[PDB]
Amino acid sequence: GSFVEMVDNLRGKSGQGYYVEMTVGSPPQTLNILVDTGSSNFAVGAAPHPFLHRYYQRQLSSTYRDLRKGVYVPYTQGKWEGELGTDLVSIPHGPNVTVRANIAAITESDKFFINGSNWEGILGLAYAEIARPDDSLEPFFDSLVKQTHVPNLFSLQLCGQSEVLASVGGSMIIGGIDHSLYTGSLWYTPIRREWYYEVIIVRVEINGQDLKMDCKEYNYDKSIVDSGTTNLRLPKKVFEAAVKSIKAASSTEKFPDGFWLGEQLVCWQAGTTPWNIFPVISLYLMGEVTNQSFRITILPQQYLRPVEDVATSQDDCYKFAISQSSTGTVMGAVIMEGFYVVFDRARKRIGFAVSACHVHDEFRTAAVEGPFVTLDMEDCGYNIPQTDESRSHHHHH
Ligand SMILES: CC1(C)Cc2ccccc2C(N[C@@H](Cc2ccccc2)C(=O)O)=N1
Ligand SMILES: [Zn+2]
Ligand SMILES: [Zn+2]
Ligand SMILES: [Zn+2]
Repeated sequence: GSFVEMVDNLRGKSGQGYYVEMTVGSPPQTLNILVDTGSSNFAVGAAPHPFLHRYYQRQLSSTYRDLRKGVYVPYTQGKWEGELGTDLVSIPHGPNVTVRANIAAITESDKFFINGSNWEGILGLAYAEIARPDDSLEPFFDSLVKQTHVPNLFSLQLCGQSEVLASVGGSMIIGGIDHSLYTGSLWYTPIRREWYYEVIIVRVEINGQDLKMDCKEYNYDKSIVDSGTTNLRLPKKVFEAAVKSIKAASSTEKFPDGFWLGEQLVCWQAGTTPWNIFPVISLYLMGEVTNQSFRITILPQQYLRPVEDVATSQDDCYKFAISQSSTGTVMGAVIMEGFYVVFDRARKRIGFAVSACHVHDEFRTAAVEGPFVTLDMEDCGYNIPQTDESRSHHHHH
């Protein structure tokens, strides 16, 4: 598993994430596993489901050990639940190691496995703090690093039919950075706290124009990098200011309200989409150096996502892939697809460079540029109100 063996090891469907092959058990059971930087459990379908045709069969694994502990994970509209255990785990197209990891065998779920996704489980790559049922279930990547010599880093290159969804590809390089996957400078922003991959946005511009908000609004109540989310999601106030600005720029076109809520497509005749009327968006991330930031600039082709339907086929049609949040900013596939993203856990930082699989615009380029210096930079981080539950739990580690 040299970095050439890991290049191109991701597949997916537009809008249903990216997955990597993993094996579980002995003899090895091969499954397609969602790459999820927004969660911290390794959980696999482990019983029949109408939208799965394989699943982890614990009883066929001579190396499985039951942990005799359930786990139940609610989502906004779905859930998964299941039984904890440990087993041997390998990534066939990753580092040439086998590790004993925790595995949540999903016994029941609701609105979790979707018709046609092709993944059978999820690999939560974020930190122990957000693992369920608690921060004592070691996440996979922590086990990998503790048990082998793989460096404490991984990087993701997420690269951007008349009925069915577009096929996508990408690379997850485990333990390193492959310089063939990016061009230009690699810029790093600090990991603020090690729970989500949390970062701090200091400034936001839409077509070069500053939104002029209190910068804490940008990170209210956090900002995170999440391969498990499709859209760029923005806190309410920031989302309203952004929509106002993109509307202004594109006001040659009056779209319905449902378009701006992502609930309706807008279409132009084939090949005619006026890309020039939709503005670029720049997020400026706090730099490694005090008073410095750098920006990542996304093109309209990243945040307006094509969708082919049956009646709409003389036409190119698009969904607005920026949406309102009440749980802070989420830099999802919409942001990550422009970029090679380095999750440098050893150095508590995340790097961005322009990806080699570039998203194309006629006259503009998605970009990563810096530094930009601020006289008296000042703190853009939000401090989430400390609940009595968080406050009482003891962490004897
Ligand atoms: C799967 C995951 C990580 C967690 C989840 C759980 C339940 C419903 C939707 C989602 C969800 N929604 C994503 C969309 C998506 C991404 C990757 C695969 C499938 C859908 C989102 O809400 O942006 N993401
Ligand atoms: Zn394979
Ligand atoms: Zn105690
Ligand atoms: Zn703890």
